[PDB]
Amino acid sequence: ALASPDMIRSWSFGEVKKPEKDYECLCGKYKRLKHRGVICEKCGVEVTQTKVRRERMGHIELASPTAHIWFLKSLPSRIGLLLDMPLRDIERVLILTEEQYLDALEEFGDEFDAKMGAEAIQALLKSMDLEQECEQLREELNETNSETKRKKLTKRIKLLEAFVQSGNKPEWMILTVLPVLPPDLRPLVPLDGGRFATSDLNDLYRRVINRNNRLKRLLDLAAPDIIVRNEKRMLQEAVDALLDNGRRGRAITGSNKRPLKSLADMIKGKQGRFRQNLLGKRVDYSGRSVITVGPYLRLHQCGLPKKMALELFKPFIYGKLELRGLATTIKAAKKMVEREEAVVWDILDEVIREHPVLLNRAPTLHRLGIQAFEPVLIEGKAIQLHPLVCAAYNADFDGDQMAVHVPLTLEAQLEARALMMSTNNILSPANGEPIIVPSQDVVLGLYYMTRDCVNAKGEGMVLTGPKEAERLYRSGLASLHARVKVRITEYEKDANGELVAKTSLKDTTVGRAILWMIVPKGLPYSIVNQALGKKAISKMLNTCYRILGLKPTVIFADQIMYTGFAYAARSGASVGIDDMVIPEKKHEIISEAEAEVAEIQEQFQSGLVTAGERYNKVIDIWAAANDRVSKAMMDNLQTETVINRDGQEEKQVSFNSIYMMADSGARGSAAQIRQLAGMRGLMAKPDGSIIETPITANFREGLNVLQYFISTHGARKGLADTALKTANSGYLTRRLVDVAQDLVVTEDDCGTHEGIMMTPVIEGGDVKEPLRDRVLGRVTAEDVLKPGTADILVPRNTLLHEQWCDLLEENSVDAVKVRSVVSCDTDFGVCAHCYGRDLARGHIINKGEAIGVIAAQSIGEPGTQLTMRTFHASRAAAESSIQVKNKGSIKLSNVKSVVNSSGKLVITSRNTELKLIDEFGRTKESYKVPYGAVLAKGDGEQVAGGETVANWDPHTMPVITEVSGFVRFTDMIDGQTITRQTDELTGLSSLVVLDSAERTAGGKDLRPALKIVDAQGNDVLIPGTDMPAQYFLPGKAIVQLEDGVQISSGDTLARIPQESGGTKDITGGLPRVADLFEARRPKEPAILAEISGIVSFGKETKGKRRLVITPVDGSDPYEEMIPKWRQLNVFEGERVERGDVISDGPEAPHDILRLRGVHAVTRYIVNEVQDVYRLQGVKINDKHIEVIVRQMLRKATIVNAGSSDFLEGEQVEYSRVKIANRELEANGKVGATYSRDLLGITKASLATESFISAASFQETTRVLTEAAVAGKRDELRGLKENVIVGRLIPAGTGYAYHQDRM
Amino acid sequence: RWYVVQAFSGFEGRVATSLREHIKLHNMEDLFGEVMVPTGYVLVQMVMNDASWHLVRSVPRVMGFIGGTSDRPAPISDKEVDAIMNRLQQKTLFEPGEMVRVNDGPFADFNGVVEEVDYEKSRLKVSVSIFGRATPVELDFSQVEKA
Amino acid sequence: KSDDVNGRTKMYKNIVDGNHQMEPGMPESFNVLLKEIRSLGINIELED
Repeated sequence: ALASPDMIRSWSFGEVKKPEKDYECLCGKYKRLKHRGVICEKCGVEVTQTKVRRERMGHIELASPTAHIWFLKSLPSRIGLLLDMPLRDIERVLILTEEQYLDALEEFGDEFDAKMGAEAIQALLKSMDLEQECEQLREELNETNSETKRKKLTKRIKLLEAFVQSGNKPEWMILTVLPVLPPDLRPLVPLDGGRFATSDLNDLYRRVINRNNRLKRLLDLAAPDIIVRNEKRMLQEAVDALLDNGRRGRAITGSNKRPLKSLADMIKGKQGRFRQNLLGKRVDYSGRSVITVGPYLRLHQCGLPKKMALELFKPFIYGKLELRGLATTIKAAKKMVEREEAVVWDILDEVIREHPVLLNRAPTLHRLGIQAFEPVLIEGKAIQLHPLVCAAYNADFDGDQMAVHVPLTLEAQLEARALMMSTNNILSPANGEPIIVPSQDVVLGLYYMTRDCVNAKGEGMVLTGPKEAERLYRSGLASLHARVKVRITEYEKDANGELVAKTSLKDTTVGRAILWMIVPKGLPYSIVNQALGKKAISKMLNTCYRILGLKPTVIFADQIMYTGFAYAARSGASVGIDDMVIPEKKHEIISEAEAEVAEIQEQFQSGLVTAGERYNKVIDIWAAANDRVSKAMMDNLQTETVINRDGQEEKQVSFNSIYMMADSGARGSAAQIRQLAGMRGLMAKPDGSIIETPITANFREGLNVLQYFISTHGARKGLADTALKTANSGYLTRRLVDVAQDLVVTEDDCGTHEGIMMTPVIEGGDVKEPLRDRVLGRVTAEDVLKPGTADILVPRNTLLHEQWCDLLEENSVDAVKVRSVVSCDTDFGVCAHCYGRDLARGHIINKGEAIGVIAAQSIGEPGTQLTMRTFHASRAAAESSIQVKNKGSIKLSNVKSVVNSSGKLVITSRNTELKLIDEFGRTKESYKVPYGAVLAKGDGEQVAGGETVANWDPHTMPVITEVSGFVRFTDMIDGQTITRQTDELTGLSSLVVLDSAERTAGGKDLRPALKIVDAQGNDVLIPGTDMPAQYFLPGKAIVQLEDGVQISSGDTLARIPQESGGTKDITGGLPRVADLFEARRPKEPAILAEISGIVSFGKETKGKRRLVITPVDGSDPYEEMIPKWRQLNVFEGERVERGDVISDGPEAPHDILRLRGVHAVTRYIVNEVQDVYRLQGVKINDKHIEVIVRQMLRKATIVNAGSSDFLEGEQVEYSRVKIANRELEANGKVGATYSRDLLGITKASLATESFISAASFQETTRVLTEAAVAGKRDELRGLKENVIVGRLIPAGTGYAYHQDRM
Repeated sequence: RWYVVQAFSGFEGRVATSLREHIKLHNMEDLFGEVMVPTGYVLVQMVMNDASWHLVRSVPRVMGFIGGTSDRPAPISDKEVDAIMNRLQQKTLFEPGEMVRVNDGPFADFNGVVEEVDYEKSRLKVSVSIFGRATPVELDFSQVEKA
Repeated sequence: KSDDVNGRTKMYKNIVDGNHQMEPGMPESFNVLLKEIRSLGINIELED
């Protein structure tokens, strides 16, 4: 509710007419806690106090008029709605332009009189009501009939559906009493430490006091309306600065306070009241700390400092010293603490093992921030830790602050060492891959030992097992070697049951063989050490953690660090000048690049190429050599050894300095290394385009003055790139989590057995995405493989084992049924079997768990990965003609076939896809088909590797006959429709059919049509349907052949030219993904088919948006609106089905959803969203992207009439439950469907069922006032409201309690 | 520039608007830009002139201007820098009716006339000017200076 | 242990010995949400 004179007066303790301790008396003789229950003589005062000051609003302040602001000035009005007013008048008194009103007033004479001040809002509500609008507002409408008759009847039902929550009087809008904050919440910010200069919160509230007296005294002393109404303006000037500071000019202009500081700026200074309220901040037993390294320590440990540990963990330290009997009491210990002691240390060695440490960075976004560690004793200031976990947070130790949290009590101590630690969390929540993956000194060391080494001292002396590591450590024999055979005692758990399998002699290298005894039983061993660990070190730990479990796999990973670092030092490589070798032929490929360009640069000066392409040809010719110099680098580097191995003259892999940084995979890449080495990277102009010429020299060599300018032009961009992205990601991290917020696992399982099919994308050429990564941890509903038997089960799991079952055997089955977050029965929260199972320790964690936060955070940090995409010909040969690289056989889906004149197969239909199938069964290459396609080999016929399948002229989009006959030019008159146009060099008098716009005002109904007719007289019919073989020619159509020519079943009739051609737009990383999150419509949006049936063409090109078609045969002949600008992709005389691409352009979410269905658009989001990050190199899994969408798809326009409000706005959680309850108990008909209202990140998250929460995230200028205005009562059980008011969130263990409580 | 208009608590705000009330009666343009109501002290933006001073003298009498002198606000150096300049000028010769400049105690940064000259007690009852009035207090031959 | 001073001080009682178990009530900082809106000229009082 809101506040009017009486109800504010209940907060108001006895007027403040002017702005000008605990348990003691005034004069100060009854000081301290003495006597107490006694009154003092001088003052008449008690000693006995209490603690209320904050609760009590001291001020009253009765203005002779009023004001407010929320209700005077805000973008959705209230005073403007309750009166029927604009804000502009409620602004200036107490839609067109200002000069338009003054001129409109000048024209409409007098009239006028004049309005009034604030009383002309106050007195208005003295004959204004709520429960009484409902018999009045639509009687005006009832006069000009009808419709509204029912709108009252619905709103009458709406009121009769109460009376629990109601709408309250509009008198509460306006303040005869102006309320003020309590004493404690407004203190003086001290300048020196005792002078107490003017506060940031009282100067304006001195004004509220200043305002009341000036009027109350000049009404007594009599003053004119020139001195009275201006005081009412000046009553509004600060009382309208006091509660809001926005949209106007007021108060002091930058002296002590920079802005103004209102209650609006205290609730909305920047982005709500998180900081003080939600966030709480600061906290007892808190610390900030810097950086070290830590090798001697464990990964399940925490190398704390000396001094800070004693300062924080105080209460237990003494709690020991007091009760046991070390210190006498709490107190003889203080003197011992003040001076620092040796004994204290010894006592506190005990607690460190019993009480952990929770540590984080200054920025954290993932579930990889708050990872916690067991403390261990150290005598060094800077905090030592693990080296693995640093990759999880993502810090390169060069100034990264590590904050500390508190592990107190017993109940809170459970959740540390049980949920989120290093001792606990290993495998990825987001990905299926490991996060515990090393970088730099770890990775390297292992390869640095595990290598096909050149000769070494040894040749080949055979060894048993325990003797190995040592002989190669001992003397002469190095550690690397290559080639030594071993009795490796391996174990393989075959046919389910512990360590089976026996010993073997297998070939490896030797650093390899040193390691292969540490071996605790499991893995492939020696098979895997062979080749390299390039990305396989991570993938090995994968296969550790996938095969073995939790107990053994800790032992494997540990050493990869400790020993992998020990392996890095023992090699003892170098960073030298001669370590790296540039190709000796510099003046060759560069001068070739110079001459090839100088050949074109002579074509500039003379004249052979065109000025625009001249840049492109020079660039392409320079850029041809840039790859050549880089390749000349990469070849004269990597495969250059030349060494004699006993029998002499042998080539090897060169293992020098930076190769074994790169091959191994420390960090970064090869394009980085090339810079140091050969060619400098080309940086563009500030606009975006590139100059003719490049750089020609090397970072290693001596260089030039003006070569560094262009690199700084771009370096400045790259620095702002790295810096400003922290903001946008920081928004995008929040935004996603601020849409999810409260959407979480509850309950058991999904009842319904329906879902979305899983395929690969199969993008253009080679396999960009396989089937294997997709199915990982996704439950089966029914799922029938083979030709009708069993295979897959009704509820069973698709973890890790059954995958290789379904992926090595039965490879032919590509499509399999899979569940989803949307596809469930229970709607509040979501059902467990639907999602998927992506986690750390054991697969499927417990019931009642966050999910929505997993995705939104696991998309949070890769919001830093994307870089807005950094500044990223039409040849009729390789693209128009489809080519196949590998051996196999073609298979098609949804196609109609016809035989040509010569003996070929021709494509007519539209929705067509190629799908190659080889020896195994899976799909490899598959190109999307454009219009008109002669094929060389049909379905069933075999195709070898390196073959041209279909060939076309891309300049033309051909029209082909189905049945043989003769061409009959029907309704073809020369002048109105066709003019005879002779070609340039050949002179083919081609009959050019012109556009509809060029045709006469009368000649509009005449349509160009060629009738296929046989010799016998009667018209040719199509072999199938009722319609005859007749075609229509579009505008701008170059028809070659004239009247009376024999044409068989399959020839080129007319040449439809190209449609725009070469629309190279480029899609963005961060900005498009942000535009996709918010879900924006396309800049050039395409038209799409509404309903199933035959499309036509209709109406004339006159005045408006030309061509108005009725299409869709039978019922539903809706007349559509076309804009002109586009080329008609869809031919009119066609069965253009539900969801067909009518014109050239991008995909609009509103027409993909509202016309198609469930399965379609989710993919068009997910696939394209799966594209954007995956194009650069991010694993955006199927389960977690959909979490975005599966939450968005909720709001709906109501369809049928009943207890629901006809066609208003309702959620999924209301809709489905309402439909369901109506079926077989309550009421059949009222069972209303709901048509979807599907939005982006901003507009959907606006709808909160919570009125605590809404009034924090959104513009609190509006929403705290909104939750108040609408009289909305919370009563929610979600994650939003509980963080705020100090209530319990259902989260992890919380769920177990919330299952028993609510 | 900023001049501190001293006003009386309770009607201190009344003076700040009584500025803006009387501003419109004597009106032209300029002079008063932004009237601040900070609160006995009302800070008022003004460039020095004869106008608006006559207005204050037409409607008193509680308080006037603040700074160094009432005619022309608002300097910052009072009398200690004057007590440094008196050292170059220099007497212990004090009599009834001579100006006897104080610079010690709470009567520092202030001047006065000696009322009583005691030679036996070694004191000078120097009358310091405070609140548009006088304050007679005994201050040593050193606690003061001859003007 | 942040928004409540007295919530810390009744927990200073509970931690040292090793008795444990939690009781908050109202979280103090959010009364400033309520109060600043109360002074805005809107009504907020804990009813029901």
